[PDB]
Amino acid sequence: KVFGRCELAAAMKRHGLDNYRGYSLGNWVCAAKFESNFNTQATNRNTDGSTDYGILQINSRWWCNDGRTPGSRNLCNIPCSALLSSDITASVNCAKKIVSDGNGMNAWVAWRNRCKGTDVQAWIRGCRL
Ligand SMILES: [Cl-]
Ligand SMILES: [Cl-]
Ligand SMILES: [Cl-]
Ligand SMILES: [Cl-]
Ligand SMILES: [Cl-]
Ligand SMILES: [Cl-]
Ligand SMILES: [Cl-]
Ligand code: NA
Repeated sequence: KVFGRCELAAAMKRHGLDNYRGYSLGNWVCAAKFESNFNTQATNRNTDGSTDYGILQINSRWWCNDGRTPGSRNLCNIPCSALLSSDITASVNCAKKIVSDGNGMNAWVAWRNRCKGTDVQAWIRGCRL
């Protein structure tokens, strides 16, 4: 599924990401835009041989099992394929664990390089939330 911007904002808010660990909703939408272009089916291989899955590009090195990432963990206890669903529940629940892990949203390279320090409220401008 390719979400609309405000559609995704609404879904993320419903799932309690608005100000989760202090990150306003615009941060999450911005991260999703640059990670996946709001596409739940996005997959991208990393240099280390791991793969990033779904709307928030969650990595198989640490977070989900994809059966082909040697020496990896599965700390969200989920098959990576579940992160590609049109239902973002699994992605959001796993993201909550990631952002709580010590480094905040800096775990998302694209957030650090493209969203941090910017006017992230722009990403929810015009949305009925
Ligand atoms: Cl957009
Ligand atoms: Cl915001
Ligand atoms: Cl594996
Ligand atoms: Cl393969
Ligand atoms: Cl594990
Ligand atoms: Cl959803
Ligand atoms: Cl933080
Ligand atoms: Na893994």
